[PDB]
Amino acid sequence: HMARIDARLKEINEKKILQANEVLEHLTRIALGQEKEQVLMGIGKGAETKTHVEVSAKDRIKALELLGKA
Amino acid sequence: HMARIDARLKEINEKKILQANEVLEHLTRIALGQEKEQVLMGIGKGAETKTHVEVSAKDRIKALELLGKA
Amino acid sequence: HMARIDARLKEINEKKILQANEVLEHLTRIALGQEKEQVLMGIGKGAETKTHVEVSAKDRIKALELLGKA
Amino acid sequence: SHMARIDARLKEINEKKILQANEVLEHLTRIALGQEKEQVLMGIGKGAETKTHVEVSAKDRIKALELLGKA
Amino acid sequence: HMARIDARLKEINEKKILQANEVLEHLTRIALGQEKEQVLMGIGKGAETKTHVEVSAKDRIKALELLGKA
Amino acid sequence: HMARIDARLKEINEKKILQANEVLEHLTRIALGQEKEQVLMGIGKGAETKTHVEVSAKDRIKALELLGKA
Amino acid sequence: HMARIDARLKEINEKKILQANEVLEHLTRIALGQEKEQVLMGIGKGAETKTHVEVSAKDRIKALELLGKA
Amino acid sequence: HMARIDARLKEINEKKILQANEVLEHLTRIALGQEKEQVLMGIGKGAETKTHVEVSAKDRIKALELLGKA
Amino acid sequence: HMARIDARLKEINEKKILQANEVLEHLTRIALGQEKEQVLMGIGKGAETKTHVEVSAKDRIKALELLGKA
Amino acid sequence: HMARIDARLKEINEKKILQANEVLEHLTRIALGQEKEQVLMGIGKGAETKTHVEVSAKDRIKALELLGKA
Repeated sequence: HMARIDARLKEINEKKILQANEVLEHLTRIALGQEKEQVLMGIGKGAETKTHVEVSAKDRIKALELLGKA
Repeated sequence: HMARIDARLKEINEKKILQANEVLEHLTRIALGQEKEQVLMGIGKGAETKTHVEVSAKDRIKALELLGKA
Repeated sequence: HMARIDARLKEINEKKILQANEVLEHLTRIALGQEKEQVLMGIGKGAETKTHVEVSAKDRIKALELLGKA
Repeated sequence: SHMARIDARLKEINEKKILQANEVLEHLTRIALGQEKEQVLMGIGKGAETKTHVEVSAKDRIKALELLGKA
Repeated sequence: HMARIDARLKEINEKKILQANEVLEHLTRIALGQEKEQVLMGIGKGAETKTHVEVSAKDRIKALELLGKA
Repeated sequence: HMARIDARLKEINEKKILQANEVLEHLTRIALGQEKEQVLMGIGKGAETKTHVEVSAKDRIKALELLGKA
Repeated sequence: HMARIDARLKEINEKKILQANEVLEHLTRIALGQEKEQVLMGIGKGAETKTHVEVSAKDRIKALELLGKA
Repeated sequence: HMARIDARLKEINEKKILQANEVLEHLTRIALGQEKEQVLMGIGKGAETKTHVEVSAKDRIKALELLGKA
Repeated sequence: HMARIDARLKEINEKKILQANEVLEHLTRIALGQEKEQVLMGIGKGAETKTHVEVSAKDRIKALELLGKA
Repeated sequence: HMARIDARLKEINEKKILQANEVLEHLTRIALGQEKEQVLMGIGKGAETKTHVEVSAKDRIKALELLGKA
């Protein structure tokens, strides 16, 4: 199991650590279909380019499962 | 073991956190075949375009499993 | 584990949440071979089109496993 | 993390069909005995494909057998 | 876990339900290398045909593992 | 877990069921590199033919793991 | 289970060992969409080049899951 | 779990069953990089031939893990 | 579970065995994005060459998970 | 679980069985980036050749995990 760090210590950490409520906010954005991911897309003859697509249903369902357990 | 956050705290959170009942609404839309996902589709010679398809049966069945356990 | 929501609360929810019996009806349709999924099919030279095919045996067997446990 | 169990009397009077335990095992048995088919895409040349039916694979028959062996 | 149904009830069922001994007979045929599966085989230029091949080693070893546990 | 059947009942079964010792004999043949599996091999331009190859190391190691636990 | 080393011993170690709070800072950067990974991208006719793409949604969701458990 | 058969019965079995110590000898040969597996190798234009390659690092590491647990 | 060898015996072993703290140092290098792996990269028409790429995000996240657990 | 064989019996075995300390030495070589594996590399038009590449990061991380648990 992951080491649990006091939420007061996460808050005063100079570099950002997400709190429990912020984890759920980010999972919520994914679950609501508001996020994108960068993937490689073919443009002809083996060549590819970077593009952004909506987060897949399998990843939204994983986010929903985690939200349902929280 | 996701941290469990009080539903009253989710409600007063400035940014949206999905509540338990809203998780089940979203899983229900998926299970009923009402949702789409964005995928890459070939259009010739290796080139692809973004398009929307129905959520696959494997993902609907995962939604149904989660609804059956809730 | 998924939060369990009272079936009375699912019923009065404004937006649809599937009840336990409705989960089993949808799994049953899959298991009986009555459902389809949308997939990409090649039509020549890398081009593809959307089409509907029967739900695969692996997904029917997963539906049957869930019905056997419910 | 277990499926809600519904009384078999309630399944029977449900308006829409819910498979009973014995009917689940009948459908797994058909698969296990090699009597079922699935629809797949088959190449017909140069990237073109067509829909066709093939026998259920051995991996899926073995999964049906495993489930029948546990029931 | 799968519901267990009385073997007397399986026997009187009009449609065939495999009994525990019959499951082990079918696994045994697979394990002994007596079974085939239908697969798609290339015949040139992306065209395919249906053919029968022996059940793979990975599937025989799964059958053997199950027989070893039964 | 798989239902474990009395070795006297396996013996009286009309059709053959592998006994515990016969399972370990077949696993041993695989582990010792004595078995083959049928696979599809390319012969040019997308065409394929059936041929026999030695059982892979991953499958031999699985056989060895099972023998080590028996 | 991984051997647990005293955080005082990690601190005086000559070579860097990440402390608990630093693990969470790195997971947070991933979860917030601030990190990249190096992958191979096609540039034509089977040739490829190295490029940087955003960390995928599946890996962000794993970082979020771990942060939710810490 | 696999049925455990008396090592005296393995020994008097007409056909060979590997004993515990022989399982570890075979795993050891794999771990030490002394074994090969047969694979299909391309020789041009989709044609392939059978050849032998060293057992992969993933399979050696699995052998090492099993030896470490025995 | 892996056989546990006394850390004093690991230290006097003629050939190197990594101690717990050294395992964590190496996981840390990975997690901090300091390591590379050798992969095959296409250079045209099916030919490939060996090159070094950064360790992927999935492997960094595994390192971070292990560090977070101990 | 693998049968546990007395280290005194491994030592007097005529054929080599790796002892616990020798398992850890081999895992250590892998973890330190000192080992190679044989793979197939394309040389043009579908033809391939055998070559040696560094063990991948995923396999190093598995070796490090195992060393961390020993």
